[PDB]
Amino acid sequence: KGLKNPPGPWGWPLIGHMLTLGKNPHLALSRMSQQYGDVLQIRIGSTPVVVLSGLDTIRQALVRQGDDFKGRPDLYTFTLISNGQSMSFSPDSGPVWAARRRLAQNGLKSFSIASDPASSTSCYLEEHVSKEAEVLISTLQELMAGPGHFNPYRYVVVSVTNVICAICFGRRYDHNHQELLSLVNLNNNFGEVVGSGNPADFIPILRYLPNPSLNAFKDLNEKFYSFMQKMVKEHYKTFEKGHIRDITDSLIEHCQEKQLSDEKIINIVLDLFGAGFDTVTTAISWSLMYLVMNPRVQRKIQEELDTVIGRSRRPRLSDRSHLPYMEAFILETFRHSSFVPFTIPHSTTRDTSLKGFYIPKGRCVFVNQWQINHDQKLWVNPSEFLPERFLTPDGAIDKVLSEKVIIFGMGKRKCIGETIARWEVFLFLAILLQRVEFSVPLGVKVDMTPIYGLTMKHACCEHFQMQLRS
Ligand code: HEM
Ligand SMILES: CC(C)=CCC/C(C)=C/COc1c2ccoc2cc2oc(=O)ccc12
Repeated sequence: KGLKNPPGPWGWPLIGHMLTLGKNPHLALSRMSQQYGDVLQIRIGSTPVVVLSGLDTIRQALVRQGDDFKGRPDLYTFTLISNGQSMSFSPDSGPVWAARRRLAQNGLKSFSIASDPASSTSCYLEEHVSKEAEVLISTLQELMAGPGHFNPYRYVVVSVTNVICAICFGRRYDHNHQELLSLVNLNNNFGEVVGSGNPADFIPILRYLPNPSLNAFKDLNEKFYSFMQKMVKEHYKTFEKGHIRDITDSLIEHCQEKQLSDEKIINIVLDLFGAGFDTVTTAISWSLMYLVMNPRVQRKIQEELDTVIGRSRRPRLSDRSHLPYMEAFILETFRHSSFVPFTIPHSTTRDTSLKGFYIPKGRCVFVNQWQINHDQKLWVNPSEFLPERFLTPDGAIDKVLSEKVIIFGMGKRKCIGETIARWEVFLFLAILLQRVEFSVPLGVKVDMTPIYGLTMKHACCEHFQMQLRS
């Protein structure tokens, strides 16, 4: 009716609610939204923060009022990413950002969904995922002959990285390549530092005290930026104007057809490479954890594969639409884990209101996806892993209910690799489960508790076993 300020609990005058958030902000703020509602206010240090919950309220802000909520706060941790010029994390939300986003979407679309000039049956993504799925199966058979057990993340992260690495740099790597493992599987705390609520972003003194976490984050980005440099120079040395091989070339080509510094056009590939390998690897890793902890669910997926395709040919993307129980499992992996509990923090571009509450310009905003995916109002038993909740009586996907699983964001800042992620996750699982069975013996600890971060990881598990099927 009128205009109010967003409600919220009392906080300490110097540190605010930093202690209320604790180690699991997504859980603390979910309980908090049950009491104060979909639009609430807190403080981290002296910085106010508005936290958005509820499915309709978040759609109202990110979509219907999207231009008001399309900004990024000028946090310190973001200034360390891509030399302070990250497309996704810098405070630039004007036309320069929109142009870079438009370069990334077309680069992805051109080298993921487009038809491969070599094969006629499949596209780029399906070709790459098929190759790595085979190498992944062979690599796991070797481990079953030796130690008899393995850590799936150790080898999934390479297979997933080779896919995005072929789309970006036209290269793949061996599962024991020392350079790669040092890059994608050596002290990778990117998600832990960038996760919404990092005290270093709101308590300035923590940035200058002995901080091993922040030191690892600085080294990690310097290492990734050097890798970008190496791959761009190697591409320039062998660049052919009429033969665009990957996304790096389509960006070099755009630097010649030349607002956008050379650096801001090139480092876009790094945002795609870093996001492509980290989030899909975590998604496939979480999927494997659920398959092992819910053998009932693993066999029902295999039964559908045998019925709809059989073991006479490998699965294909065209079969995704006809495997509803596979989609129900992927949707419930996203929903139950919500391994992306918050979007990247947002920021208001101008004074605005939301559900009658005033939010001034420059206000930092958290978007709680975990709250949606676990809302008691929307789901029956939110804490249980039940893929059947997305299935109709006739065995089809309930389109209305699947669209209430929020993990890719909304509006102007939504994920640009959503389709790639959904096709890549589907194919890897379809090819593997058709041929192998994953399991873990009784009596071994398997900690399913998520570890907070931008992308929530699980405790590593060395007790995975894989067996061929009958
Ligand atoms: C299961 C896999 C993935 C999930 C759950 C996921 C989720 C998200 C989320 C929550 C956001 C932020 C939304 C917001 O800030 O409002 C985002 C943004 C983004 N995603 Fe994804 N993502 C996934 C995979 C990928 C892949 C495969 C790519 C590229 C190949 C990618 C590229 C990006 C980029 C570049 C952004 C930044 C958008 C911007 O800053 O404007 N992501 N993603
Ligand atoms: C997960 C959600 C919701 C959104 C992510 C979107 C983007 C753009 C992530 C950028 O990802 C990375 C970058 C970017 C420059 O440098 C990087 C270095 C990295 O190193 C790592 O270990 C893991 C990732 C990583």
